[PDB]
Formats: sequence, structure tokens, C-alpha cells
Amino acid sequence: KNPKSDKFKVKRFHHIEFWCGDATNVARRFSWGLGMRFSAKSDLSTGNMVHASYLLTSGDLRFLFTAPYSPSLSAGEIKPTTTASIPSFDHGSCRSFFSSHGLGVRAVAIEVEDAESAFSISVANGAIPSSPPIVLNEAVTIAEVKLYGDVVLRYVSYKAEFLPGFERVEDASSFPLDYGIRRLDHAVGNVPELGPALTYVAGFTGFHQFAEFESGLNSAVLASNDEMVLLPINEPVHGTKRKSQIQTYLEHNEGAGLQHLALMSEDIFRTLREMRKRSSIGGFDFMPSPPPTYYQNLKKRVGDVLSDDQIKECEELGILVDRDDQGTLLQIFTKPLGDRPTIFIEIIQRVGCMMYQSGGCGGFGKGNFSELFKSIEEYEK
Amino acid sequence: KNPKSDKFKVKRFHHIEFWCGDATNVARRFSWGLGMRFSAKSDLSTGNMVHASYLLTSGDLRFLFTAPYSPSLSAGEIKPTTTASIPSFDHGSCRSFFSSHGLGVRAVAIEVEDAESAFSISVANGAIPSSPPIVLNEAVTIAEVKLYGDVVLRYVSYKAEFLPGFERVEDASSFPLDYGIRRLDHAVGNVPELGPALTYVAGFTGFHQFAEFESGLNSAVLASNDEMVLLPINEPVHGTKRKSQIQTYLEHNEGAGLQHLALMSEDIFRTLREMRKRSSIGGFDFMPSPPPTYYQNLKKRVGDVLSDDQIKECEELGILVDRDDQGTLLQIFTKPLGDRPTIFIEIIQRVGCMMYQSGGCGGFGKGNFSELFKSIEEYEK
Ligand SMILES: Cc1c(C(=O)C2=C(O)CCCC2=O)ccc(S(C)(=O)=O)c1-n1c(=O)cc(C(F)(F)F)n(C)c1=O
Ligand SMILES: Cc1c(C(=O)C2=C(O)CCCC2=O)ccc(S(C)(=O)=O)c1-n1c(=O)cc(C(F)(F)F)n(C)c1=O
Ligand SMILES: [Co+2]
Ligand SMILES: [Co+2]
Repeated sequence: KNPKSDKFKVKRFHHIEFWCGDATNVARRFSWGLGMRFSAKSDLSTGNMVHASYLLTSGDLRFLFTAPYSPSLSAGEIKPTTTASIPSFDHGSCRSFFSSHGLGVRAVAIEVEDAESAFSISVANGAIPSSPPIVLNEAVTIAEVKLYGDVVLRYVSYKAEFLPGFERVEDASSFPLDYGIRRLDHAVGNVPELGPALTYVAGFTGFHQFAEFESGLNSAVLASNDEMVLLPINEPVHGTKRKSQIQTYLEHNEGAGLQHLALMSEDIFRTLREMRKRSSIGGFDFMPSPPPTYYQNLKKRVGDVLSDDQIKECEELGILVDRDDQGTLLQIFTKPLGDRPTIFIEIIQRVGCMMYQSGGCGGFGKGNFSELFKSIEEYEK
Repeated sequence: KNPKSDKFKVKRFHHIEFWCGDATNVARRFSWGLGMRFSAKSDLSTGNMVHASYLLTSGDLRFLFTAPYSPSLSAGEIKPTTTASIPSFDHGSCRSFFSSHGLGVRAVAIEVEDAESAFSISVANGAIPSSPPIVLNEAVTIAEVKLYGDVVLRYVSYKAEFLPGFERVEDASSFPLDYGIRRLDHAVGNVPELGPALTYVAGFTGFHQFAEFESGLNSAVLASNDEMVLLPINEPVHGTKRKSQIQTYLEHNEGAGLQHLALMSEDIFRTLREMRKRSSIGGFDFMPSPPPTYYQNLKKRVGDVLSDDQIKECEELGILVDRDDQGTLLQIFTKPLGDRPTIFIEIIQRVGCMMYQSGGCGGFGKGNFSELFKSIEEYEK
């Protein structure tokens, strides 16, 4: 059931912003590892004396990497005279965030019809304000409210090119990498207590619970009206035999924060071939693959959706498969993106639910918890 | 003239340590950009609850990348019970360094016969102590004194495998990249005042001035007995028409620090081909190349050392050439390694001074200041 209860008009995920200590090195690493092109910049070369921000794109997916300069470069500025292109940026907040959490997502940004309205309605319905609406060059409005931990939900609305004050990157510096990633499918937070987190976020957005179908977690998914903005949230389950990886996250992250970003691929086999080629030469590593019993068990579960060749291709690449009542999900997870065992990436492709494809087709892979356990014990044999 | 006045026995450059906010992303970027292999690690997976440290190697060149974990992981530890593999590490120092300077070199490490003696003799001769000698697993001794800014000169001595507590990296995670870089040739600092800096460092090391032969700088080079440890230092020249890039460094770095690392290649043409292939796909960018007048002028200056083909190959790759009275230098400079216009890398190869090759053969390229200016005005035409 979908009550379509959004309290303001939400369009799509717009961008994800990482707060970094050095934006250049993270952006270059991510660009090569994920096949994303350098598309825009805001930094000293564009007159920004406050922060260095670099935008990577692949299809509609936008990853922004931002780090603070020395405050001394902008010590004469005030907010009315700022050279920052993102007016919510604050040196102290950014240094505090990165010293507390390490490299991670500061902003989950969604595009909306009217960011000022979304902010006002959100705060009127319990959202904790983080940065009030500001109109950039009379063209774009940005506003921010707290989501969980030190992660903000950022509203962006356009009157009619990323943000004013960003410059498009020269084609010499803009190599057209592309491994098939096309958009952000969902963004997942880890919190100590799931109940209060859902009440808060659903309270100020009107997002509804997306219907699903001991591994250390309880989770629920909040969704916009057309279920294209998807925000799952996890809490740890305590007292298990294997310590909850949600609790490990909370400890190493110094509390709640973004756990993983799921990136839709138009061809997950190509994406994984290209990413795995680069794992040991600057790119991303993947979690250890399931045993062959897992793929031997896939025929009985998805043999009507994937051929034997397509299943064997999943086994080569370590891809996981799950299914709901409406569609099928192919997914795989990276190892953590940085030093701490906190944030990681999921690559996904969804098959089914054609009307365009409806959001969340095939679910989020919760069935893969038990089937992985089954396969390991099976392969033990 | 070389008085061989070292106050203690110095061997070779041992490693360079970068202090990072996220060591993983910087190390992976550097590995791909420079062709260095992942060779050792000290991190959560090796029992280090304090800092993540990753070692890259190419030939004898060793780059170490270190970042702090949350202090909470090690809040129960004291120095007697520390799990840090580098006992000089301090969370607060590292966060302060990176927030002040951005990504940059914390330690210039040289191998010595006896790090405890080197420390004692250094401090007895004016060195400001930074970390006293500590013996690691009865096998290696490390000590640190201040060099300039927040950069330390690190002494390492071995009784008889990087450092105790580091583990060699699995070959799966250890791709054998190699673009030809083989060792650190010299490490260069920028200071506000050259005179006091040389007096200080030469005072506690016994290093001697290496003999040389308005562009915004004055420089001098300190050298060990066999002139294999080479430490140039620059100060700005004020009041010029073009603002000194040394002064820009000092402003963006928040004071003195390491300006560039010169990395010797056994085949600079191969190194530059391989590095330039990767500039726009995660590696390093190079400074804009000199005009063809520069290479048209190279025949008259080094036509007896390089063939026309070898000169044309320099023009393809943007390589600079200089010469002293004993040898010839091929060199090229990267753009800054990170967000700030501070640290960069030089790639060099030296030809001549065969006896082995003596240190500093061909100098440091100070002749390329005027010859570049000449070439630009010539090419203006
Ligand atoms: C994150 C995840 C999802 C997933 O996407 C998801 C949602 O999007 C919303 C619903 C809740 C949820 O879990 C699906 C399956 C698995 S799992 C175990 O079957 O592979 C995992 N999953 C883990 O739960 C833990 C780890 C660990 F390493 F951190 F422990 N990893 C690497 C995982 O991939
Ligand atoms: C650093 C350097 C050296 C060099 O290695 C060196 C020593 O090792 C010790 C002696 C003093 C010294 O200078 C040689 C030639 C040149 S230069 C202008 O001729 O190309 C440059 N040099 C600059 O001085 C300034 C910049 C700038 F971008 F920051 F301005 N760059 C990119 C440079 O490369
Ligand atoms: Co997911
Ligand atoms: Co040099």
C-alpha cells in the first residue's frame, strides 16, 4: 500500500556529497574506481576561497567531494560576501565531521519543486533545521535539515549547470569514463534506534513505509510518492552470537550515519567486470564471493529469470540475486570505501516491474541474509 | 668542497610519510598515479586500533600514508600498552597537522647507523626533539626531531620488514605496478627565512652546503657526507612583479613545510609516458609544457648528451633539461598533489658523474628558471 503522503513535491535523488580532508584525492580515486567523469568544479581556480568541491557524474548519478581550505584564505569574508559556492558549508562543521566520522556522506540531496517550501513544511513538521533556504544567482534554491547523525537531507530546486559558481570541467581534464552506472537507487542510514529515526523522518517528509517481501539488524524503508526516493534505515540487534555489523558501524563512525549507497547499473555484468579489473590498481574491492553452493541453488530460485549462462556470469563476478513477488534484484557490495569499516557501496540492477520500471523492484536483498548462511553451511559439507 | 662533517653516520633516505585524513584513498590514488605497489600495512586488520598506515614501494622509494582512527577505539590504551605501530603517532597532532596544512609530508625519514645516537647528538647540537628514541620489538629504533614547520626528520636504525607490527600485503591486493621510479633523490622545504633554517638544520646534522652550478626564491642545499641525502630549502623573494610561489605556498600551507619530493626514475621517458597516460583517469597532472623554442634551444645546450631523437622525446613528454659542470639533469614537475597549491612531485633522471653515480649529478635545475623565461619570450615572437 502507498498512501502518497509526501508533504511536498519530491522529484528524484539529485546528488550525494562526501565531506573529505582532501577532495582531489578522493575524487580521483572514486572516478577511476567507479567510472565516473569529472564534470564540474568549484575551487580556487573558480574564485572559491572557502572550499574545494569536485563533481563526478555517471549518467544521472552525481557524487560531490568537498574539503575545506585554510580559513585564513577567507578570513575577511562574511556570509553576505562569501566566495563559497555552497553557502551551507562551514569550515568548523566540516573539520568536525571528518575528524569525528572519517570520510563519509554529509548530504543526501533530493531535487524538489520548491526548496523553500520543502524546508518550511519540513521544519513545521518536526525537522531539525540545518541550513535555511538560500537562493543562488536567482536560479537555484538550497536548504538542509538534519536526517540522522551529522547527515543532512538537502533540498535543491531549480527555477528553470550543477550549481551557480560551479564551472564545467575542460574536456582535457574530463576523460569520458563509464562502467555503466546510471543513478542512485537508494541511500541507507545506520542508527542506534530504528523506531525514533523513522518517526522523525517520516514525520517531516510524509514519506511512507515501503512494503518488504537474527542477522544483526532490523530495517525499514521510507519512500516518496512514486517510490523513486528510497531511504532505508537500519538499527542493530544486540545479544547475538556474531556481533552486529550495524553496531560495529556505530562504534567506528562515532554514531549514526550513512551506511551504503546503492548505485543502479544499466548492465551490472559490465560494471562489475570493469570495477573488478581495477580493484588492485586504485579502485574498489568487493566483499568475498558466496560459495558455489549459492549459485548451484540459484537455478531453483531464479531459473525462470536468468539463463544458465547468465547465472554462471553471476558466479564469475560474485553477484548476488534476490527476488520479491514483483521483480528480481542483482546486487553486490564493496568493501568499505575508506579507512574505517563504515560506508560501502552497493551495485544493483533490477529486472521486472515494467509499466518505465517502478521503484524498488525486487526489494533490497533481505532474502540474501539467510540464503548466504544456507549456502556457506551447504558448501561446508 | 665537501668537508664530510656529518655528526652521525647517515645512510640513505628511508621513507616519506604523508599525514592524511583517509589513508586508503590517498594511497590508492598515489599507487595508480605513480606506479607504486602496496607492500605493507598496519591497521585494524593487524591489531592497530590507533592509526591506519599503508606503505607503497617502487624500487627503493617508500611512501607511507597514515590517518587516525576514532580515538575511542584506543581510549583504554596508554603508551606502555599502545597498539600503534608508529609510537610517535598522536591523534591530536595528526588532526591538527591535517587541518592546518592539508595533505602533506609529516616525516622525512633517513636510515642511520644508530637512531638513539643520532637523536642524542642532534638534540645536543640544537635539534628540537619531537619524539624520543623508541626500540620496536628489539629490532628497529625510531626517533624524531623537528625539521621545519610541522615536518620532522625521522631517524630509523636497524639491528639486522618495514617496521615491526607492519604486515606484508597479500599478492592479491598487491598488483605489481611499476613505471620506473626507483628512489627519492631529494626532499625540499619552503620556509619564511632561509638563513635561520639552514643554520638550524646544518647545526644539528653536520650536513654541509652542496655547491650550486629574480625568479621569486633563494635556495640552498644541505647534504650528507656522500651527498646521497639531499635537503634543499627555499625562501621567498618579496617585492617582485610576479608574486613568489614560495610565498603562495607559505600562505596556503599555513607556514613552512615540504614543497616537493624529487623521485629518481631509471627511465624518465617510460615513467612520463606511463604517468601521462593516467593523468585524467585518477593519476597526476603535469605542469604546462615549455614552448617548442625551449626544445629548439636544447640542441645548443645538451646536443652532446642527447640525440635529436632523445631531445624530440623530451619535447613529446614536456621534460626539462639542465646541466652543471659534471652532469645533466632531466626533470619534470607535477601539478599539486592535493587540493592546495602546496606540495608537488618532481620526476628526475641524472646522467653523468660515474665513478655508481655521485649524488646531485647535474644539480637541481636552477638554470631552467631563466631558460624557460627565455623560451617563452622567444616563442612569443
Ligand atoms: C546491506 C545489505 C543489504 C542491503 O542493501 C539492505 C538494504 O539496502 C535495506 C534493507 C536492509 C539491508 O541490509 C542486503 C543484503 C546484505 S547481505 C549480508 O546479504 O549480503 C547486506 N549487507 C549487510 O547486511 C551487511 C554487510 C556487512 F559487511 F556490513 F556486514 N554487507 C556487506 C552487506 O552487504
Ligand atoms: C622547484 C623547481 C626546481 C627544483 O627542483 C628546485 C630544487 O630541487 C632545489 C633548488 C631550488 C629549486 O627550485 C627547479 C626548477 C623549477 S622551474 C620554475 O624551472 O620549472 C622549479 N619550480 C619552481 O621553482 C616553481 C614551481 C611553481 F609552480 F611552484 F612555481 N614549479 C612547478 C617548479 O617546478
Ligand atoms: Co541496499
Ligand atoms: Co627539485
